[PDB]
Amino acid sequence: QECSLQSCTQHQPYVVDDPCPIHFYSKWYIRVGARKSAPLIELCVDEAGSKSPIQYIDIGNYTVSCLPFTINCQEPKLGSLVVRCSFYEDFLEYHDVRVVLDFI
Amino acid sequence: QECSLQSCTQHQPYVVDDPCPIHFYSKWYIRVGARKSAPLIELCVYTVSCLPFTINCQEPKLGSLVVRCSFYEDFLEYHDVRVVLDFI
Ligand code: NA
Ligand code: NA
Ligand code: NA
Ligand code: NA
Repeated sequence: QECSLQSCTQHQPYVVDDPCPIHFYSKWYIRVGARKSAPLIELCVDEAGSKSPIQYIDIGNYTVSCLPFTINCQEPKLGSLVVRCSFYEDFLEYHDVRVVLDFI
Repeated sequence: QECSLQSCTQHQPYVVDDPCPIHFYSKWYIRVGARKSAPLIELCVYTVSCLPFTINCQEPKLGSLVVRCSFYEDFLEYHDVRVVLDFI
């Protein structure tokens, strides 16, 4: 279980520091209620060869961009922010990192 | 800046894993709010037991569990670790 502690100014945009190896793959999620037996919601979806923030689940004014992943600095009300890291597009083997924010 | 991710069943007792290096002293706090500079309320001096430190598995409503780690007993040179809970 790994944990990335980052700092930003609450309610201003923040480009999240990618805790995954940068030349490989990552996918950003919210884990509902930070409960591992609850759903894992992808924050970004592919539309036209590009990633854009999900629109079919309402998580408010949280995700600003998916290129690169940028949030409005806040803890998401819905749950925890989790990134899944993988060397491979198939994502069959991976590890997760939870990202937590101190407000500056 | 460091956080420790741990897992427990929400609202049931959890013996917290030491987030400090072996041999280091540890003191436990609830942080008042969400800023790094915020004052801390020391525990033991939500809490199920103080030996070993055992909590009711939950995020405190005031703020995060923080552990202060210090090699020397005088706690002059220290580092704090925020404990973050995933719920099972
Ligand atoms: Na990285
Ligand atoms: Na969180
Ligand atoms: Na997969
Ligand atoms: Na630290």
